[PDB]
Amino acid sequence: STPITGKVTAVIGAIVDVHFEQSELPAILNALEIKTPQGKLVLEVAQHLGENTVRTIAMDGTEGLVRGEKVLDTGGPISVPVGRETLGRIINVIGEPIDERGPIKSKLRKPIHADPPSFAEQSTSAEILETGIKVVDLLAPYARGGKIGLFGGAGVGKTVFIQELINNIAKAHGGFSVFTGVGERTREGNDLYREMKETGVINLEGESKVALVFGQMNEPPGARARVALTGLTIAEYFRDEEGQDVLLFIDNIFRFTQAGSEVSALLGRIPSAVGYQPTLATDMGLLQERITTTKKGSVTSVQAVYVPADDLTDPAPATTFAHLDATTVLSRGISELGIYPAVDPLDSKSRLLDAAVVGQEHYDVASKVQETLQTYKSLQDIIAILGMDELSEQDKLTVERARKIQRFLSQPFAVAEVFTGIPGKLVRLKDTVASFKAVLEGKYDNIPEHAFYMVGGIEDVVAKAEKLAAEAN
Amino acid sequence: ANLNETGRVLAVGDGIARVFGLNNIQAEELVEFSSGVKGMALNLEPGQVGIVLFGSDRLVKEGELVKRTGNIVDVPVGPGLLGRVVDALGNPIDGKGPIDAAGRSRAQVKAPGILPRRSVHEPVQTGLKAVDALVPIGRGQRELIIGDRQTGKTAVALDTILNQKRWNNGSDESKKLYCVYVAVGQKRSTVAQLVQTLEQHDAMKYSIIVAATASEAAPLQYLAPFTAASIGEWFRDNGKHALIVYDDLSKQAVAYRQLSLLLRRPPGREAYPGDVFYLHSRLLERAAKLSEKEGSGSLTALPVIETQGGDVSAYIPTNVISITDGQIFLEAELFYKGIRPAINVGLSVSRVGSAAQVKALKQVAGSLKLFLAQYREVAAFAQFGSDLDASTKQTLVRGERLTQLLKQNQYSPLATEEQVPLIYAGVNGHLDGIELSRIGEFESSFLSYLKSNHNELLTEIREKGELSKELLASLKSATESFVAT
Amino acid sequence: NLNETGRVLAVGDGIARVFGLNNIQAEELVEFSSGVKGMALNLEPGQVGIVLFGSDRLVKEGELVKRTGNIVDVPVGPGLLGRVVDALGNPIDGKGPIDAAGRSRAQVKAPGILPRRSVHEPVQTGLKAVDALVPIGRGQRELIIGDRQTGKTAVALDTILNQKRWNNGSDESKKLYCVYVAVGQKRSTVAQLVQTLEQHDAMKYSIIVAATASEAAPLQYLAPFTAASIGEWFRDNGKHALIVYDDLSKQAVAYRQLSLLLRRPPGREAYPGDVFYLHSRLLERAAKLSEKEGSGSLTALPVIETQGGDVSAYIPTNVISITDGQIFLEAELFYKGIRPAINVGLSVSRVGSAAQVKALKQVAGSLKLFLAQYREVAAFAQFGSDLDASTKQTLVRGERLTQLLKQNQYSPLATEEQVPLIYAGVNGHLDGIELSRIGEFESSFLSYLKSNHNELLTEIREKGELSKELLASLKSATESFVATF
Ligand SMILES: Nc1ncnc2c1ncn2[C@@H]1O[C@H](COP(=O)(O)OP(=O)(O)OP(=O)(O)O)[C@@H](O)[C@H]1O
Ligand SMILES: Nc1ncnc2c1ncn2[C@@H]1O[C@H](COP(=O)(O)OP(=O)(O)OP(=O)(O)O)[C@@H](O)[C@H]1O
Ligand SMILES: [Mg+2]
Ligand SMILES: [Mg+2]
Repeated sequence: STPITGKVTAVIGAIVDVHFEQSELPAILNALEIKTPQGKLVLEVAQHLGENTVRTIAMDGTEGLVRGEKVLDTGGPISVPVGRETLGRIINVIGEPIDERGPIKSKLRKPIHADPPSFAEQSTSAEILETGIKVVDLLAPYARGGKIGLFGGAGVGKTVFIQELINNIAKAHGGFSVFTGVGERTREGNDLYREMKETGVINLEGESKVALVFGQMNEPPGARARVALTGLTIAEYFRDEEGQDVLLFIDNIFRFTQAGSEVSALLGRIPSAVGYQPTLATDMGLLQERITTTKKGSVTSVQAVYVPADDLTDPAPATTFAHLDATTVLSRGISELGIYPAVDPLDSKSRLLDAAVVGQEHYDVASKVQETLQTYKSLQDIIAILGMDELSEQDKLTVERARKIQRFLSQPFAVAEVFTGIPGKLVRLKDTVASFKAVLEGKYDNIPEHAFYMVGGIEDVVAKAEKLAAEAN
Repeated sequence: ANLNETGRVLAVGDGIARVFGLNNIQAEELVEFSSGVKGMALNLEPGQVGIVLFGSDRLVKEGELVKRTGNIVDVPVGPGLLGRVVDALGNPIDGKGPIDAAGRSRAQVKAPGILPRRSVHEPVQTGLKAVDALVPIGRGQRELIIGDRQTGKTAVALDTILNQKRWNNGSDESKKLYCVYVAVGQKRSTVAQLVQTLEQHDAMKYSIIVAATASEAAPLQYLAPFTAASIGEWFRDNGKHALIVYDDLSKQAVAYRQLSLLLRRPPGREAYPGDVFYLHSRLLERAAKLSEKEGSGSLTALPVIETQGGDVSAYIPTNVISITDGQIFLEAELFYKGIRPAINVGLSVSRVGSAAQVKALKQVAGSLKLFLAQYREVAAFAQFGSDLDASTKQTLVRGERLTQLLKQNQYSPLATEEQVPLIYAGVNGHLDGIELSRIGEFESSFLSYLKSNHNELLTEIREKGELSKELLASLKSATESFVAT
Repeated sequence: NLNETGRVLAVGDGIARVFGLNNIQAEELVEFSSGVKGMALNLEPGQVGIVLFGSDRLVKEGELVKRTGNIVDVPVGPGLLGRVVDALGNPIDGKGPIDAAGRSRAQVKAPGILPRRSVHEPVQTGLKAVDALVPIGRGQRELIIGDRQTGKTAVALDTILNQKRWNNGSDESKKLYCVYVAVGQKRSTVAQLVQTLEQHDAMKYSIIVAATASEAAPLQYLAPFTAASIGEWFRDNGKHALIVYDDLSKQAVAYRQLSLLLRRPPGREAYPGDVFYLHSRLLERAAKLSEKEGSGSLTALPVIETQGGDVSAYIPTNVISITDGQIFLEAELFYKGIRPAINVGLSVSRVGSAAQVKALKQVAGSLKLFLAQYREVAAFAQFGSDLDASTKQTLVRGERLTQLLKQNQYSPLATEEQVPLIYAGVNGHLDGIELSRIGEFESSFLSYLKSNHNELLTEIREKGELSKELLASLKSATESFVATF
């Protein structure tokens, strides 16, 4: 019928050259297959060398290939199954399951390469996306269909902060989530999957809420630079089909740029500034632009960021930040004070922190909180040297005020119910703004500081103050 | 198989295509493939031809059919583009139906000769006080907007457009100033929301939008500035005035260095090709003031450049500065201290400002720029805490008052008539006595004092646009009397 | 034949390009008329590029070459223990032919996501500054990064020696076979390194894969993978194997050489794009197999040599990104006396307590604290006694806590001997003792316990924990010795 065959003519590293029949060469970015003792080899088209010969990039090992072997053409770019059947399933860049849970019985299969939504389909107004964390909605809110930067490695409970956003949104917006790992450490990938089954974000017997698509580091650049697109595709499905506020997690956006750099390196393309690929600028957009809010649904991206040599002048970071709308930083010094999550109020900033966006009230309320903490950070010197008595009636007041606000930021994670044992809470933007608004006015100066630690709601704050005081009697 | 107007694709990759044939094709001539993708013969060799791809190479297969357009790449130009959003090709992307173009112009036009030109002399109120006082812009000037990420680079260009509404709604034509915004390498949402703000302020009626998103192929971002330029050149030749803003040219060069490196070209500084200068050069030159014989039309340009860590010594930046007629640097430090717009008077410059500035401002603001320049030198030299003399201290008190007076909120454009009064007080020193925390409220309260009382002065500076020897005295006695109370 | 044979078209730079072998596999071995063998890494339509394992003086033009039909393979199994083999796996010590239990391909795929377990089995290195501060786990990838002549090998070397505590025992799930991978080191060095392990009776369970600098580049390329398989054997069969790559830096250089000579695209610092794929496909091979897989485990200690502390370099950045922690070493710290000079500030471990004995964890949780505050108040130590008492207390501890970590080379201590020293340090029973006698303190203190409180030490060795009873018994025994001292 329509069987397309070719023959390998060149093998150089992850770069393989196949020869097809005249006027029958598959287009570019397609998917070629080769028979291998393990399973099969996948080759993504890249260039048409000429003379009925095309150059593709290997998506797996190339050791063993021999000049002449047949090469099948799927005819279309790499495909990944889409649907509720991917939830709670480990999927690789090729789109095949590796969780040993059998084949993913899906109805449809979308390609990894998709054109960015049109200008007319774009929204004309940015709205805030209620997450479920006071430290977020009040300080650095998440933009609906925007890009958020997550800083800080292990030790700050990064993983714990991720599974959280997946639960909250699943209960408030009921939108699923998609985790994508580019050059993910096989070690961490294991502990992640397992942890997710312990928290409840992923249930085998019941219903999962988030789909996993890891791209091991021991994989060739070809696959590494496509992992992101694989996870994006699955997410766009629930945006255009079910129209949900899906969250796409990428860890880490840095290895995605590195991946491209190795690929473009082998192809022969000349190295740009700092060594990165010239095409870097366009690639970044072929991923960030696809993540937006449409008239049907929306996709919010929560991707980590790595700063090469603690330098922001570097192209990779420079280019990434150009799309970021908010940044949730996770400092060690924050979790050191017993503050969970370890979100840093000072570093966490958002491009939707204006009165023309969150309202004049929300604005002023958030601004005062930052002002209270800012002046408190500078007093952390004269206080630990000459005592606290070294403050005026107005200074000493704000100081005792900040002590409550900083602690009040903390929030019990509903996902870490089996970890701590304490019932988690889901604070809404409606109550959050009203909470701090009443603290600033100074309506709880007689209330103990411990009454604001790990408090779900303002109403619960007083509920705890009464218990602590009763136990003292 | 006519190897004279059509050929076959020999190879494709890296965004370039080598077609065989097309013996009657012109240099840099638009073309189309079997898939419908438009290209351009950037180079001609014996036995083959180089074509750039304006779309994804996925759609270009090896061995397809290639037809020629017979005309160089051009874009629809006319008054019908007003209120309409198009791309690099000139096609509508908003979905309000096809564009009503009066004609078609080449994408690559040569700048007007030396003879058919005149020095700029027509002020262009930006609405910003600190701007139209230190580094004013005139019809036909090329004012650069350099600054780091999130410093308010577009915030100065955007407010300018909204302030033009004061003359665009008038009857007279020579007063109106059309606007043409250019977005290249930006996000979809970023532009969409940008358009929405224009509609809220009802400024889209007299503005044209050209799109070159990052998702779009590099070349689109490369040709976007040139084409968008021709859109506004039309108004110039018709004796009208236009205003085009590139946001931003720095990304373009990056997009171009891509095709530059892909086509195997010896790398230069920061991996930019040696011909990167001719890029922005050929583009800016097409913005000037024509002679009266031409139509007395003009084309003001506002290119934007993004630097790193406040480095104006970079390559791309300097290349632009050696073309534009002045810069408006936006330091981040001043931006965080509240000082917004964060205009750094130290690096800000205007090569043809006084020539195109209102005489009412030239009189009240004398040597204000140089003073501020020397201000930061003595201010940053006394910030150690050391005690100084009366001479340096006196200049240090007056400098601070002026610095705070330059500050201004966004979306709050002020008439020249309203700006003149504020500058006068600063130089004289009436503000010196005034508390530092009362400088803001004072401005809003001082303007009301003139409207409620000395309104006649406002109406005189409006029409005349110059302060006579008599009005100068009536003004002094009117401010001094207010400073006392 | 032309299909199983080929003719040398050109030879040089240890790389000869042959014509023919139309059925040869990728990275497959081949044999020349002379006897020297090579493997084809590049498979071109016309010719085939093949690297050499020996001098290119043997290979001539037109010479005949035949296939081997086998990929780079090395013999694995328990027979290697106590031997010294080269990259290929041949004997070089002169102890006779090797007795392997099978072969494994140089290139093996890392264990999948599912067949693994969170590391939980500690790898006692016998280094106080390590097992206390940066704990290592069976299956972890801890990186030994540091400048030249800093003590990188010392760390690993002591680790191996510290294994006589379990390998000469009876239980297998407790032992740990050591596989050292000499890359780019002169023979004299290897011959000595080996001679040290023998004088300590460590060769009984150590495998040396020597890859001297004089040997062909590819040998230095395959060495790490060769040795990798050898250890995996132990891992697959349900055991424990420790492999130390010393050093990966030299490996990359070798690989760079082959890649350049073969005319492959040069990247940052002349390293091909697949250089990262090299180490990532090596380190990921070591892990912790689950209970179903055999509970086997392979630990990796890769060594990287920086150039003046530059951890920002290409190669280091790659390695540091893949591993799971670093044992950064600085020459400066070495000069002061702090040996091994393990920068506590930088040295980190992502697994941490997960793989550390609870007997030591109970006294180490706090030791990271004091040291942390010590580095912050280290400048004060240089000033007069005008320092308040609060900060002064920190200095008293730090000086002594830092003095305790100083451990002589070739002198590993068991956990039963570490806990007593850490416990006395943390509480502060040494603060009264002079900072000059801290060294002899360890000697006389250990000998004391092993004669009067031997029952306590042995309970810590077996239980691995410290009950409220021991915590009190240990404290009483300490205060008693400090008193009599
Ligand atoms: N005069 C001002 N007063 C207060 N806020 C301002 C002022 N000017 C700009 N801003 C704020 O700065 C924010 C950043 O937007 P802006 O476009 O000014 O930055 P930019 O440097 O132009 O960014 P880009 O160059 O990427 O477009 C705006 O959302 C605006 O609210
Ligand atoms: N713990 C220690 N105690 C005393 N001396 C030590 C210790 N560790 C290392 N040395 C000294 O270090 C020298 C060799 O250091 P080492 O081999 O550990 O560094 P290296 O990482 O191998 O550097 P190179 O890359 O040059 O081999 C020897 O002369 C020895 O005296
Ligand atoms: Mg801007
Ligand atoms: Mg060494």
